[PDB]
Amino acid sequence: AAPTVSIFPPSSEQLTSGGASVVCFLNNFYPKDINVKWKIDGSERQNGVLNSWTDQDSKDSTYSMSSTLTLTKDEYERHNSYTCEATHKTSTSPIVKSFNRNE
Amino acid sequence: DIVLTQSPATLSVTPGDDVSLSCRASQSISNNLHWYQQKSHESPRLLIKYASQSISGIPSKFGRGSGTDFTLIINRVETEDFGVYFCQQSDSWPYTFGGTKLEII
Amino acid sequence: QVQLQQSGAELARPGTSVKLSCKASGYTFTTYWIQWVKQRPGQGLEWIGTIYPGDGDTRYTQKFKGKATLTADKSSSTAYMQLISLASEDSAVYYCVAGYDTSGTMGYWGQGTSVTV
Repeated sequence: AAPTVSIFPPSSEQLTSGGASVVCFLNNFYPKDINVKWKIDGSERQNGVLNSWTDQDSKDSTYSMSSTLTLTKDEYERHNSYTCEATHKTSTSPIVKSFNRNE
Repeated sequence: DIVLTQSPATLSVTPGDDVSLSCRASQSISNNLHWYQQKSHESPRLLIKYASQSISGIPSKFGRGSGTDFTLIINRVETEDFGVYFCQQSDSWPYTFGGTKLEII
Repeated sequence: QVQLQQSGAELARPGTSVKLSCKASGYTFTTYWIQWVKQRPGQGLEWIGTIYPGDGDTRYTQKFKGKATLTADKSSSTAYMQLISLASEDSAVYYCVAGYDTSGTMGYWGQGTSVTV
């Protein structure tokens, strides 16, 4: 199954506190071998990223994974484009979910 | 002490297929071996007590072995049958375990 | 029916001590062996020891000899495990169980106590 990917910008209160966490969810994918890549302004980013895979689901026999990119507000607002990319076995084109901080 | 070698370490199964999980004992333990299933974030569950005995409402597709060679049969693997399967011995006091991971293809 | 309830302190510092408890109900507390199983997060089971509360017969594995201390109170239907000299290797989920036909097997499970050192 091709992973359903959803990227989420930092919430309002988190930006009030002084941080910014870009969250990414990749649900309903099999096999469990999956690689998640963050792209800030088109360039790969691996620092501040923590990944968490679930065990195979008890109902549809699929996997899920959460990849979270943590940054300071100063680092978050000095860049614009954020991309979450999924390399999986279902396709040679990585599944891309990208958003611009402006919109 | 008693060592339980379990094979395979991980397995991929099509739903509706027979599977066997091998549990090998370094010493003869008669039938004093017991099979358990543990799912995600959950405590293990007793499947079949002894070499071959039915427990409550566990699926009726388990239980086999004696002596030093034991096998957990599963006749029709279903979607919920994912998880870690363990065998334990109750003969010697060490009370050892093993480990196998049943995944579904 | 049989039920087992465990509490634990669930939070401790390295070098200190903790005493987990296990209350049993639904059966005669002094007719079944009660055993404890350690499970590190995501790992497999690790046998710790067993207590017979009928006359307090302890038997441990060699790995948890001085770490775990198993006791049982006849009057309160409570089995206790004491973990001392806590290190980072003790952070796991601990189960207190007893079987229903073969006293050695685990048939009915407690809710578990997750400790963090």
